[PDB]
Amino acid sequence: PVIPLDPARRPVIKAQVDTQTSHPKTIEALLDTGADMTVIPIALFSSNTPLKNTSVLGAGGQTQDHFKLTSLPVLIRLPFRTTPIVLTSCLVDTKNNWAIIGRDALQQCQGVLYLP
Amino acid sequence: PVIPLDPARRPVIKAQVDTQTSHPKTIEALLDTGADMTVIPIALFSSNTPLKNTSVLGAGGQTQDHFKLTSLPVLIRLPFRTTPIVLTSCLVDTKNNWAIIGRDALQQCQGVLYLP
Ligand SMILES: C[C@@H](NC(=O)[C@H]1N(C(=O)[C@@H](O)[C@H](Cc2ccccc2)NC(=O)[C@@H](NC(=O)[C@@H](N)c2ccccc2)C(C)(C)C)CSC1(C)C)C(C)(C)C
Repeated sequence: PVIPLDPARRPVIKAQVDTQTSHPKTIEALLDTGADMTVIPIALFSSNTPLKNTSVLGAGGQTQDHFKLTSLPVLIRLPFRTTPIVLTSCLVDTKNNWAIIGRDALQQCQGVLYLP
Repeated sequence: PVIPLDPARRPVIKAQVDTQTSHPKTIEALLDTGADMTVIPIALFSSNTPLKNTSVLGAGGQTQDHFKLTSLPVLIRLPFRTTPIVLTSCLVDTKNNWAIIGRDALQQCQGVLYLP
């Protein structure tokens, strides 16, 4: 669909995420064209699960430990397209539990920004 | 225009930003559906001008001192549309120079995300 843009209202989507380490789960994710890589909560993963360390730059400054990287690809299912996004690797937010669809995912479902 | 989304190419636009505190300047800015509010680098303001302290939460955590809020509206002209975006207030990057066009601005362009 066409998603209008409003400063008062985060553009969100219901995404079903399969981390491949426990059953798939629905999350509300922020559609974010300024994110290089998708971010998913640690709450999706299991207490076991190897995850790599990774340095991440945001508006809040630089961080060594808030975000980790996935060991295995993450499958994402959007409500419309029957065919999953498969991200080879993506970020895992261990501090807050943010959910951010980034351009890695948006490219794979051929998302565009349209400015009239 | 139609701006494709690709994790290796940040989506940018040349924007002419009038702080109303010195000569307008054209800068390169990121198009960012994840940003509530536009960010303009402090370099586009006079050393004289009053700015308001603000706290900002972003991927890197919380920051009291890195961003300031403007005192005068900011006028932004995009290369295609003749009428300026007018933002009552927007964020100022007091450090590392970020130029981020957020949903405040994108709403005024009739900006949208399309996902087929
Ligand atoms: C209140 C701020 N809001 C936000 O920052 C919102 N976000 C956004 O607006 C995002 O599009 C953010 C834009 C950004 C990138 C680099 C420095 C500064 C800002 N992108 C990132 O933080 C992403 N970081 C990156 O993509 C990183 N590789 C990068 C380094 C240098 C220049 C561009 C990108 C990611 C950690 C989410 C993957 C993600 S978190 C958020 C609260 C939803 C503000 C200051 C941008 C309005």
